Amino acid sequence: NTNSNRYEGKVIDSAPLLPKMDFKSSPFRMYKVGTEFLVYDHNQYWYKTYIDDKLYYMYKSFCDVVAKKDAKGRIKVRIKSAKDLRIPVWNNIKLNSGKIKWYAPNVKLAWYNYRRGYLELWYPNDGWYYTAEYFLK
Repeated sequence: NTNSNRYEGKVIDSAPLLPKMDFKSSPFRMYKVGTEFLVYDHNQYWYKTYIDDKLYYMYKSFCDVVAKKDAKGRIKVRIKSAKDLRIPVWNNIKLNSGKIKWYAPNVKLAWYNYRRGYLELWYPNDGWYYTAEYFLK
């Protein structure tokens, strides 16, 4: 009777390098806390960088600015440490805006993976909340 789709884990200590400005996309890489890399300023929320002549995006609130821009305009950023990193959990399956619960890494959570493309977290007072499949392990 054991629920094979029910999992018990914790919040990851990495930030996704997404191919699009969408958390529901498959990340190209997962950047551990404290990882340093160069990005450009794309818009209000997202950074951008080029790998193999391909554009990947990174959420700004996951990074720390540690240096001034270079001659190319690249910002040397660093993924926030586990003390400061905050991982989102949306109230909608679209994983965009709405209500968001922000979790620090290593915080224990129980979710459900029913192949919907996202994780499902039940809250006794708030109902169903969702996050990305890579955010909880």
